[PDB]
Amino acid sequence: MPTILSRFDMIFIVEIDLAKLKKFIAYCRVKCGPRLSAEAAEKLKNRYIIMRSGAPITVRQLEAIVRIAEALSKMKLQPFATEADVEEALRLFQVSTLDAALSGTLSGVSQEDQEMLSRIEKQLKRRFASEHSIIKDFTKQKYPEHAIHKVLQLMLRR
Amino acid sequence: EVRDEVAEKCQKLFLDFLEEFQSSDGEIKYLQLAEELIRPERNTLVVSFVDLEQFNQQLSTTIQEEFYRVYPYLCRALKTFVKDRKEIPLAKDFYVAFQDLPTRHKIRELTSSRIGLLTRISGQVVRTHPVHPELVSGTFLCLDCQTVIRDVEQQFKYTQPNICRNPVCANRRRFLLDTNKSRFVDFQKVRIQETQAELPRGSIPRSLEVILRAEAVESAQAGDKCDFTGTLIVVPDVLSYRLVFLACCVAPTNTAESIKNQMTVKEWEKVFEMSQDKNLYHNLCTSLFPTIHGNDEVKRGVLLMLFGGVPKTTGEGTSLRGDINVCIVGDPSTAKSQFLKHVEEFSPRAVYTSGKASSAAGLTAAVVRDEESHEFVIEAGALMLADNGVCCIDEFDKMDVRDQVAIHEAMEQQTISITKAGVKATLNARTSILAAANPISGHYDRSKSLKQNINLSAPIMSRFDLFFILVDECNEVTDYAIARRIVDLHSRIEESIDRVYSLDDIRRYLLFARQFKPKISKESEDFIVEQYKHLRQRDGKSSWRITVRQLESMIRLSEAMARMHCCDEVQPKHVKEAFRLLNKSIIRVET
Amino acid sequence: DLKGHSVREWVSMAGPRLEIHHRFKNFLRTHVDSHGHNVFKERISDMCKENRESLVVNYEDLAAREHVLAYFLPEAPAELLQIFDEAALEVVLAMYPHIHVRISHLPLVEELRSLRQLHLNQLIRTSGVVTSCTGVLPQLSMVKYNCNKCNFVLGPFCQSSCPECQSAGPFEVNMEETIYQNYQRIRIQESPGKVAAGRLPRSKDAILLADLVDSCKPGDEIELTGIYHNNYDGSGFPVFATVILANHVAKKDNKVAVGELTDEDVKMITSLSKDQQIGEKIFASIAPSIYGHEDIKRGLALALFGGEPKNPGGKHKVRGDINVLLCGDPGTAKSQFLKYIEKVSSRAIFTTGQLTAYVQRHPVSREWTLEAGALVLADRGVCLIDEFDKMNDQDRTSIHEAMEQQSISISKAGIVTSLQARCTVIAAANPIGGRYDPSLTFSENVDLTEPIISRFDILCVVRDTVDPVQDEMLARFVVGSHVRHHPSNKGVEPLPQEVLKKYIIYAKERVHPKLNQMDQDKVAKMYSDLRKESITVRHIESMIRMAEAHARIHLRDYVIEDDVNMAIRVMLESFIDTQKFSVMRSMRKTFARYLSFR
Ligand SMILES: Nc1ncnc2c1ncn2[C@@H]1O[C@H](COP(=O)(O)OP(=O)(O)OP(=O)(O)O)[C@@H](O)[C@H]1O
Ligand SMILES: Nc1ncnc2c1ncn2[C@@H]1O[C@H](COP(=O)(O)OP(=O)(O)OP(=O)(O)O)[C@@H](O)[C@H]1O
Ligand SMILES: [Mg+2]
Ligand SMILES: [Mg+2]
Ligand SMILES: [Zn+2]
Ligand SMILES: [Zn+2]
Repeated sequence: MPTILSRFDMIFIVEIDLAKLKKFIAYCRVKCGPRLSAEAAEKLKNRYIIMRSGAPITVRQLEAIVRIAEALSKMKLQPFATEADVEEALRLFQVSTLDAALSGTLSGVSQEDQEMLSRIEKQLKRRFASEHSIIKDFTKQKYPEHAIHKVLQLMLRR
Repeated sequence: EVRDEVAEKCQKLFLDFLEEFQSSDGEIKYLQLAEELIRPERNTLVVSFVDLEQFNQQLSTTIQEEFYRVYPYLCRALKTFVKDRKEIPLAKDFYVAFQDLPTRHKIRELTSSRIGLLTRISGQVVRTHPVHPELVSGTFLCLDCQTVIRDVEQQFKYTQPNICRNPVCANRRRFLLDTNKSRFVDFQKVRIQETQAELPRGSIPRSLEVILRAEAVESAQAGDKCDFTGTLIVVPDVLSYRLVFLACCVAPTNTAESIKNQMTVKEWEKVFEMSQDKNLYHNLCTSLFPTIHGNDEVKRGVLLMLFGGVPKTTGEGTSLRGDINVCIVGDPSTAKSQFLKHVEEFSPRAVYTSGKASSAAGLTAAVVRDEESHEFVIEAGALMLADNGVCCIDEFDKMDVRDQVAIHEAMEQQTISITKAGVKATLNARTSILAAANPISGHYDRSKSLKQNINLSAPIMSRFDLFFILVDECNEVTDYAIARRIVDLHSRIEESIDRVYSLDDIRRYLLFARQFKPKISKESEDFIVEQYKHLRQRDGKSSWRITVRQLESMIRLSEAMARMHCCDEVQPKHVKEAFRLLNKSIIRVET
Repeated sequence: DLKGHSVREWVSMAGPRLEIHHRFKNFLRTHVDSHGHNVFKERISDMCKENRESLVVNYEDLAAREHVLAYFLPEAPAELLQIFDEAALEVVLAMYPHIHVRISHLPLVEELRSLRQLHLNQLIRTSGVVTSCTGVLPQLSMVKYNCNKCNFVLGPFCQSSCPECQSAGPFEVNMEETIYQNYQRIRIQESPGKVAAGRLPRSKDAILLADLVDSCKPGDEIELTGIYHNNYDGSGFPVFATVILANHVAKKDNKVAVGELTDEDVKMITSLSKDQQIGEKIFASIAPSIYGHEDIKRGLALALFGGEPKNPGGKHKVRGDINVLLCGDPGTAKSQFLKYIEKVSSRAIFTTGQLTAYVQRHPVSREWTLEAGALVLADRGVCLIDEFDKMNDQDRTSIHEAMEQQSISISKAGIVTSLQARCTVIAAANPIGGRYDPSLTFSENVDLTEPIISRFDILCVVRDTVDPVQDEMLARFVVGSHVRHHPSNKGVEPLPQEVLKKYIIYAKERVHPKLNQMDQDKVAKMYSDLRKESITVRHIESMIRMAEAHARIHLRDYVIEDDVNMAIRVMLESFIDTQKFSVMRSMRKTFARYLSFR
């Protein structure tokens, strides 16, 4: 299940008539397909390098940003995508990515997660080398239930 | 519309018995009993079987033979009798409970030939399941023909109607249960086993499941011995069937004047001589412990434990312990397990167990999932099984921390409050505990305090009346005497014992003495005060200090010694002897 | 009309069913009440303002206006409730194109121990305290499978090989029924103080479906009205577990509003309060079954009177409760003090360290539920914890947080909330090693960390000193107690326990001290003296809390001259009692004047 989360381009945590909107959407979709302009692409490339240096961002996320920028340019029926369009796409993706930081707080499925999983591995090795009682104890040790289950499955595979 | 002539005749005769039979006063006792039954929480009425037998022997014989067949009609008769008499709620369940049944069968004797007939059995509860409502007379509606099926009685299983109510419609598969209209009754599944009295030696006991309902649901708690009056029945299990004893009434199993009247002339004469026998203390100690040498103080303390003090409950709902707890810390060998085994063998209600027991109960009540039902059940432990008896626990130093805290709570409050997995209960446990333990490292270091010698927690040690230290003396005479005892026992296979009193005589004397509740005289009060003054003034160095807990133990031992001679009041002799015992049990550091 | 043959059958009849429906709908318009404000119109407008589909109907109005209808409500709860629901839905649609009707003000209120089979499948109102609650469980569906190659239907199977032919086919669903389309399960037990001591408090399970979901929090005393009926449960055939289908819920503000007293007794209480010496008598009556430990008695009286919680506001709130910790060597009857305060103070609970709250998967089912611990259960009451020195590390952290905040914030799986516990902790524990060590201080000779020690207004040490006269008095007292209670048996004068309880309730709920005047100069000088001698503002806040408590003991309005003196005496005596032998002697010598002030 959590693997699917990696393939979602955008993830968020909680006038014109409907028919006219649908007609405009169909018209734009069938008529205009935008592309990234050299200036916009270079801006995105530099921004991506900055985000990697600060960090996380992955090449798939770069492709998602490119698709969002193309959609934004298509809204205006422009053959190409302006660097301002890349900036708007980046604003949306930065909303998604700070939301993603607090989602790593929510999910974290991650250097800290890897470290705590290693802690669980060490603790279980020390203990042994009922099931409900073990799960309850590890959960009381701040270990997420999903992390405990993943560690158990991995050790079963080994 | 088929009328069971037997059932109708039994109903008529039962109603006549209720509305005519009268006590020696000439008034219908059951009228007043039902008048009491009108109150809420009182939906079961007891009936004396002998009384109705006298009223109509044929009726009693028929009920005994076909109790299960006629019981619903008896309940209907009770309903009719109570409804028209007073302002009772128009519709609430009522039941009839039968007692005074002379025939007391054994769980071994429960055979299929006894199915459906009334009988009384005696057993010890082992585990108790949660209460659960259960449908008895279900009501369904056919989905296709939307006709309400009513009073489709179910025989302890999810029995849907065989076919629709309507002859026109034959759905036969889509009946819908009408929960509101369905009749439910509260059932509790209990498990009982043969009491040790009836248990043959080295024979696995018979476990019998019983169903409790109405007033009897909470009457029986785990670990207690009770007698059930009811009827054995069969219940289908996933044409398989299994036996279950549906018990209408539950009572505790079985005064000094009453015992003496019941006691035989020769037995009462023997007990009277025992009471009038001076020096009975040492004589009884020696008789009860033939295969032992020395350790006279240990035997004295064990006997005093066997007798026990007078329990007291304060006006503020506080229970003051009446029985005493003894611990024996001893070097390897030295006959500790022998002491415990003797105590267990002699005294009924005494159970021997070890601190290494791995049972889910773990030497006390626990909550465990049933392997089949998978529902949490309160399982009684050995300590509970020793209710109003003695628990000889060996390897006391090796108990687990879980059992250690449970036992601490038990000996502190005399009751165990067990709550877990949503189940909750408060099991009474007034049990004298005789523990055996070994010093840390195996050998007792007399130059160290007792705390340093044993691993028991401070609360456990504090709540023990007497500690007896058994040190393996190097004296040649003692070892020679021990060898003499053992060799004489092994050579003279029997007849080596010199029992001034027989074991059965000792048992009956103990039962007679238990009936007394010695009081404390003002002379006894001040003597106790002065003895505690001296004990406090001693203030030493002693292994463990002296607190008011020691004063409580002193008064309990004095009560037990008063019970020894059966005198109803305390005398300075008992107090001074108890003071001697407790003070001697104290061991000072030899450094 | 009425007087048929069975109430359930009578209501089931279509004729009378529609008769009652039309009568209720007409009543939805006629009942303008003596006020003439069209009460039902007001309720409809209020509901549609927020569209809550939750209507409140007072049983008194129905009984007075209709009588027979309200009489039939208890016997046929579901039918008439559905009638009222459809009537309300029609009215709302007419005025503003499902509506749930919740009843209240039931005349008879029954305790959990007071309900039996006579009350099965009927609406009833009870008063209880929540103990545990789960999430918004989606649905409980019972599935019955038509057998594969055999004329038989497999028994109901709960969700959220044939018994006769042993067919191995997958079978096909003969009938599936949905129950509790969206529901929350809670447990309510008898409110503390109504239990008959030894009796274990009764508990019952309530289900709140759609409406009223998440309308209660664990540890909240609620008057719950609902249908006490049998029903399936999550467990051959499924077990039929009796539950209460919640129709209406309420909140008992302050957790205590009995107000039950005799005006004559109130006047007597006030007159005694005017009598100054009564304070000493109160102390004397703290431990009728104990001799000695007068300081412990004063501390326990202070804790019972607690203190007025001052609230600076957003920054924090001054917890007016007085937290006490009794420590000492065994045989000091600490547990006897705990039992005394438990039996005397109303709305108090007792427990042992071997609390707070926590979410766990209810073992009976597969469902995570939050369980309300001792602290939250007490809420606005008194919590006694014996063996406080023995607790889990997680328990230690949680209790430290609760004492630091008087409220625990839970953020467990699918459950984020905060349980408030304004509970006066009277905890007790034993030294580390049993015997008390005069050299090692309180924080050293006891296995408790400093964060817990900090959040304790009073710390007291009980020493089993070897003193002849006092020991003789103790022996006399215990012997007298033993003899007078034999089963075959049947300074200032103290205060009767009943009147003492009346005083506690009245003072704790009426008098609230204040600080109109200011001796801040003396307080600050004393604090500077203490700093020069050793103290933190925690001592100052505890001092003012206990001063407020002492003022409440005498029903003083702002403060009395000796109030600050008593608070300082208590604080200084405790602080000295938690020092080393040499340090204790030094503090006693330096503070001899302050202690001698008395
Ligand atoms: N003082 C004694 N007088 C008589 N017999 C003794 C004495 N001490 C030991 N014995 C004999 O020692 C034999 C073996 O001792 P036993 O097996 O009962 O020891 P134990 O108390 O269970 O030892 P431990 O629990 O320390 O292992 C017993 O049959 C008993 O007869
Ligand atoms: N001052 C006193 N007056 C009267 N009885 C007292 C006094 N001090 C102690 N006791 C007696 O002490 C007995 C034992 O006290 P209790 O069991 O409550 O102690 P505790 O503090 O819980 O001990 P522990 O540390 O062993 O758990 C009580 O029955 C009480 O009668
Ligand atoms: Mg042994
Ligand atoms: Mg205690
Ligand atoms: Zn049909
Ligand atoms: Zn089949």
